[PDB]
Amino acid sequence: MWFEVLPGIAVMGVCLFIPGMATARIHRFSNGGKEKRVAHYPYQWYLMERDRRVSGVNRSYVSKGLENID
Amino acid sequence: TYKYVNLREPSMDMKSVTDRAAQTLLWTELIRGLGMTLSYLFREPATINYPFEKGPLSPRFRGEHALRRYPSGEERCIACKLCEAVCPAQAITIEAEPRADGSRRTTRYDIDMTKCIYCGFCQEACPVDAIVEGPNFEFSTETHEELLYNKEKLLNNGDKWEAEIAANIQADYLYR
Amino acid sequence: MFMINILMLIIPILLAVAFLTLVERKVLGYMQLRKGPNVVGPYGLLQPIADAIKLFIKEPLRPATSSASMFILAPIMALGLALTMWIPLPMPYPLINMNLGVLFMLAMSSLAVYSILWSGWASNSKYALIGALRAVAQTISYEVTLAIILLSVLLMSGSFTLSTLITTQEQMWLILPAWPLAMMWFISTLAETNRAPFDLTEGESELGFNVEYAAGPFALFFMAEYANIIMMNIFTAILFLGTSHNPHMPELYTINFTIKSLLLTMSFLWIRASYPRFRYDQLMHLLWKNFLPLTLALCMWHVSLPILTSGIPPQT
Amino acid sequence: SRGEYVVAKLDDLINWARRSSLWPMTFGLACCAVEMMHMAAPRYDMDRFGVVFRASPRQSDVMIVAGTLTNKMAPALRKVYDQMPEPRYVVSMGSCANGGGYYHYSYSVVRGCDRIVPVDIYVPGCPPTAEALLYGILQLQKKIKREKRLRIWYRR
Amino acid sequence: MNLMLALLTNFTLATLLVIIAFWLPQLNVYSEKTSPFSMKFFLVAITFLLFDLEIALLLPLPWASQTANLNTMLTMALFLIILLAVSLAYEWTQKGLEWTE
Amino acid sequence: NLTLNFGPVLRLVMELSGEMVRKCDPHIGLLHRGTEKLIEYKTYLQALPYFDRLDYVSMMCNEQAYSLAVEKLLNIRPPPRAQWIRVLFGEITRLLNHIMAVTTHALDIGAMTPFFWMFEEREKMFEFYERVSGARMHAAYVRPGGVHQDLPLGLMDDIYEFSKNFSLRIDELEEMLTNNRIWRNRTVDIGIVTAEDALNYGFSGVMLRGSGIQWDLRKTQPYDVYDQVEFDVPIGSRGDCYDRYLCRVEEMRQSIRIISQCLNKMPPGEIKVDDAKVSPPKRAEMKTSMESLIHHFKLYTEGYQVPPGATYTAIEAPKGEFGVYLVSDGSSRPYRCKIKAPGFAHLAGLDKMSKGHMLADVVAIIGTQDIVFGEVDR
Amino acid sequence: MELLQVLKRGLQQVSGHGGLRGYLRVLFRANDVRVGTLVGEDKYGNKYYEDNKQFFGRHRWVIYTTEMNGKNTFWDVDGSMVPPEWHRWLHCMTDDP
Ligand SMILES: CCCCCCCCCCCCCCCCCC(=O)OC[C@H](COP(=O)([O-])OCC[N+](C)(C)C)OC(=O)CCCCCCCCCCCCCCCCC
Ligand code: SF4
Ligand code: SF4
Ligand code: SF4
Repeated sequence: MWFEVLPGIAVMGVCLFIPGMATARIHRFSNGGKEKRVAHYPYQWYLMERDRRVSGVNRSYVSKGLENID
Repeated sequence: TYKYVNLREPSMDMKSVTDRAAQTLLWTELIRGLGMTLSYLFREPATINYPFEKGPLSPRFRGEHALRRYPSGEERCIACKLCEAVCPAQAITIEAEPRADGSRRTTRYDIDMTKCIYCGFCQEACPVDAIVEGPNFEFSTETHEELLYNKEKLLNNGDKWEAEIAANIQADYLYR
Repeated sequence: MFMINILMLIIPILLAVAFLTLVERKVLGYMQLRKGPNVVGPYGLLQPIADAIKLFIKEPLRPATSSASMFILAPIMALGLALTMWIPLPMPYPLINMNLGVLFMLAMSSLAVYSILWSGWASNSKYALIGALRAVAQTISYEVTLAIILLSVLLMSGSFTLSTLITTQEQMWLILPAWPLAMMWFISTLAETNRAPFDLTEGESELGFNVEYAAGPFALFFMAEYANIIMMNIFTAILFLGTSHNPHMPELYTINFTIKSLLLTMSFLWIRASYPRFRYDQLMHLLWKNFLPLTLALCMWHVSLPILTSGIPPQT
Repeated sequence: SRGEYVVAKLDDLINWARRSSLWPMTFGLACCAVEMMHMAAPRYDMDRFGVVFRASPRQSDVMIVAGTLTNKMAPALRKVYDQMPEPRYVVSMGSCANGGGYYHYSYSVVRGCDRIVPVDIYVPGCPPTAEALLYGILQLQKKIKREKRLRIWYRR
Repeated sequence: MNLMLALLTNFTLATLLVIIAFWLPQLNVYSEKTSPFSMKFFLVAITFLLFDLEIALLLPLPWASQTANLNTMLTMALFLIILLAVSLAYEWTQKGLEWTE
Repeated sequence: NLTLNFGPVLRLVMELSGEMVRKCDPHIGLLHRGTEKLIEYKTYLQALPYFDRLDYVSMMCNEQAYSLAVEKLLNIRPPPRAQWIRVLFGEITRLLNHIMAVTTHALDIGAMTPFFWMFEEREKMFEFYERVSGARMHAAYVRPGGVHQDLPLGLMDDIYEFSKNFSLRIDELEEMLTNNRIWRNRTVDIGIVTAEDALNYGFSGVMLRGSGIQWDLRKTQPYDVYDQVEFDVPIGSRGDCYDRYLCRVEEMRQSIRIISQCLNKMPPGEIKVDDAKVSPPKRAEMKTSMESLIHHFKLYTEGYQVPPGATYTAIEAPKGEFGVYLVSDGSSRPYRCKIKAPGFAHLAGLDKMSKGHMLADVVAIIGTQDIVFGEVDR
Repeated sequence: MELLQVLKRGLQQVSGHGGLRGYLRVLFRANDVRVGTLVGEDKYGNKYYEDNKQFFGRHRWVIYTTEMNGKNTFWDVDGSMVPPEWHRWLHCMTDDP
């Protein structure tokens, strides 16, 4: 019957699902549980590089807040 | 009597002209075609599960040739060569001689299954129902020689399929 | 971790292409009142694997090519570019977040024409070269409308960033304000990928350029061709059927986005089973005399519409 | 694991791949092509066994000689057999291809396509039913299943 | 760097598949087998090139709408598209978009 | 001009001035088998199967043409029930041909799906063939003097059930083709044939009626019981491939109309001429009567003698006028048997119909002529 | 409603074949998991089923034996293994098994 086509579509659906899921999960793993920072314009990159210097460790995704101010 | 297939005049009123303009720009008749293929997607396919299911046949089916016997085991063929004379492809070669007990029997009965056209004229011309076309249609070989049948092969086919050949003849001899 | 991401994209793309062949043979089968592959594995699930193994252990013809350097370059270019058009796709997060991602996909798609033209030379047959030329004319002609249609849609988006199309469609699908462009974008994707009713290469009794290839190299062109069908239909969903993106549940986007791309991919099989084939001059007159006049007019209407409605999108 | 065991398994894998993906090129010459088209029709649907409906001569794995082969046509049949990548099998469908058939004694007929090309399976009938042809194809799969190329290579 | 890795990976994989596609079957040892310019096609390619050059001038339209000179910008945007339409109209009426000899 | 020896059972030697076609030279004989010469060595009964294999999509129509020719020379008349079966299976066979003609024509130009739908209907008409004769295609059922066997009990019910649902099958074919613009672009104004040229070039069948010529041998020179059934003859107005396509679709509809009447008006009685010097006796009486056994023996060894004479007998076969010029010398074996295939004259006109069209149109023109090379080559 | 009864028919196919193991056996041998009415078994082990709610052609089928004449036919089933007595019934040449 027609529903015997679903097994092929489900496999194709799972295959098309891994690239989206994998990329989203790797970004959060590589960026401390946050989304990867987007720098399309120089201003965004300037802030991101500044975060690298302000974080201590040379990581832009390690954010420092009020506890870092005297 | 006759009828015209393509002799219509398209109405040129504004509504009809706009109906054709919508058909041209909105692809109405093309989507109507997608509807028909969509419906077939949800019908039950007509495919059967061969070899576990087989296509329907009838008692008259003209399959593999075979030689039959009487209920006593005596061969029906008495070497009359009517099948040989009628065979349009000249696929039958027969030789005969008086048997040891004096009966009229064949010492050769070959059907070249690669000259045969499976016409059935042999089973029609036989006066003793000796040569028949049985119901088997699955006997493809791996070599050309295996399709040159002799008397031993044809008799074996009769002994093999006599259970089904007799029932087919019983169900059709009244139409003959 | 980035290298793992690349392979997490490349392998599923090929696997999806492997099982799009099974889906196409079964969706075509049921639309034709039959089943399609259901013997090789449960419901034909192992059919793509059998075909793949069989092709790669069959002797390749490899005739006396004119060059033998364009004979290897062509399949490499075809499959290299097909995989390269996925790296900017947001699903919802791109592998590579390009600012001009939309323009990058147009550029790579235009380079794919060289695969047809290089394999036509390597064929060494004059007739095989004529078929390649007709395929190039069809491909370049129908990417004129892709560029202008894409430009018209971006005037409602505001940039060439692919991930901005997600924001642009956060209240409504772009299929609504731009369904006329959607109709002409969908058909241009069919013509770009040489899909029916625009498949003259496979349109026996008239013409394929990739005919001297067989077994393995043939499978490389086939994988590239079927990888672009998925990619084009993924692009269509992003461009006209945007999916809402919740940053805390990114898998919801992927599930919804995946379903839309499958339905559009199956529409390609739906169309192939329903219509006859265009003549070569008829699909040229479809582009030059029907699509192009409308695409130019709609482009003017879409440059001016945001201005007169005070609805110009943000530059960033 | 012994070498005779690895080679035995590799034979099954390649044998399974080849018999599960038999793409035929059909020489539809005469009436037997109509029965060949009925094997592709919904009733039997050759495509569900992995047998694609129509395949180009440079992608095909088996040639089905379906119809009378005349002298005028014999050179072009050999020309297509020689251009078919290996492994390549040939199936003779019907009496005309088998041994000449109704036209065995004609001045213009090749008395069997097996004097022009090697043949692997003979399907008898005039025409063989769509089911009798499907039996031949399934019989070719079993023939391919018995091949022992790798095992024979390992014993050279 | 990420982009360079992606490009290198895609084409490296494409190359490896091609080489092992021309030689994997050669693991098997099969028996040795032995043994007009058309002016209309050229016109299509040239027309595409010229139409493709006028697209190049239209691509920056999304950025052009951000100016404070919308009256000037909209006037020239419609000028380029209209002349692109006049180019099509000329070939159309001169039998340039035809395939019958 | 570029020359293309396309080659293979059709070889076209064409010279092209770009996209256009300037000269088309069909090369035939790739399926020439000497059918006409072999028949001279066969008795009149042995030669009958040769006519199933000429136009192998319209088997029983070919058998009927040869049966009428021999009966005319024999000066006998098949019984009325045999003539209703021959008309009944004459029109079932027209459906088999037109399904093949319309759907392979559509298959060649890209439309692949209607082929499968209508071949499930062909697979059910092949069961009617196999139930009356035991063969799906080559029945050898229609013979001089009538038919071979009476219809099996329960057959006409199944034909009624089949004919009841078939009009919907055609309607689905037309939902895919008739109004489809892509299909109208491939056929409208393609292969236009003027009425005067069609007559001079020896055309027949839909090739004439598609150009407005009102001619159909079933109505002008009726045979069997075709003057006792009401049906209409489709007539085109433009002479293009689209008009011929519509004609073939409408004939499939008028065939269901004739079939509906053959079932209702099927009479009783014997099914082969009650003249044992032409038709073989019943088997039961062959095994009890001396005269019946002698005639069975002679009819199957020597055959019947046909009085001397020559006739040209033609019928409205699905592909056009199919006829035989049959010469009898007075013996049991025909002296000469020329077969007039409708597709032989149609193909000879491919060079004219294709003048001024593109290469892809030659595929559409060949489909519209409905060419099967079994009858062209013979 | 009918939606829920469809999923129940699928489940009872597993029970109608004798558990999961039997269900998978007929899925990998016969590529079909319908449940029919056992009409009989021949001397070689072939089992013949029927179901008259299926359309003509699919209302009679044979599940071939796993061993015939000393040959292992678990995977290598052949259409010629049906004996003549069951050949006539399985091909709808008669109504009587
Ligand atoms: C208030 C201001 C509003 C301004 C905007 C106003 C817009 C008003 C509407 C304008 C008309 C709409 C234009 C639509 C495009 C028309 C293209 C055209 O020219 O058609 C004629 C063309 C050809 O027309 P023709 O061949 O019949 O004739 C042309 C003209 N003559 C007669 C002179 C030759 O039709 C086609 O394009 C054929 C399509 C090929 C087959 C494709 C199958 C389609 C299957 C359905 C797919 C559905 C799309 C799904 C999209 C999903 C995407 C997510
Ligand atoms: S079926 Fe016909 S051709 Fe075949 S052996 Fe019998 S009589 Fe001869
Ligand atoms: S098989 Fe029958 S017809 Fe032939 S020789 Fe024997 S008895 Fe005579
Ligand atoms: S074997 Fe029979 S069906 Fe096949 S081509 Fe010859 S005569 Fe025709």
